[PDB]
Amino acid sequence: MNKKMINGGTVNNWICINFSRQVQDNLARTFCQELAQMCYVSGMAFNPEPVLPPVSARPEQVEKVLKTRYHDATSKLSQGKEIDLLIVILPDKKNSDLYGDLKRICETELGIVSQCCLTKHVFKMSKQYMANVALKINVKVGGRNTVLV
Repeated sequence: MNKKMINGGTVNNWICINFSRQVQDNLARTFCQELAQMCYVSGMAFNPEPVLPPVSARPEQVEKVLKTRYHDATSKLSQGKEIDLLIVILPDKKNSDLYGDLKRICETELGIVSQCCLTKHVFKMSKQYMANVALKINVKVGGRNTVLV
């Protein structure tokens, strides 16, 4: 069977950064909209709109794009409010260094939860995939999912 959300986390404030040259900005927007919708119907509080529009960046510029986009989003919010989630679109082929850098920067420098999604899955946007990503986001932000065993 499928896991379900018992307790849904809250994603009030989120942003997206794209690192794939196969993905145009409006596709990143659509993907995030569909993901937000799936998180919501699965049981989360999830803002349908991001703090800032999605941006595309070169993998080489990972530290600069992350820090700049984080500062711009948190400055826009003010009030000591935090970014609850960064959605990252990754290229299909060797994301190794990029992925490691992303997680290091988000975990240890920015202190933000990130969820990475591969390009091929972004194009397909299958219900199964979106539901699976939603379950992952939920537990990362402090929600609770069922177990099957």
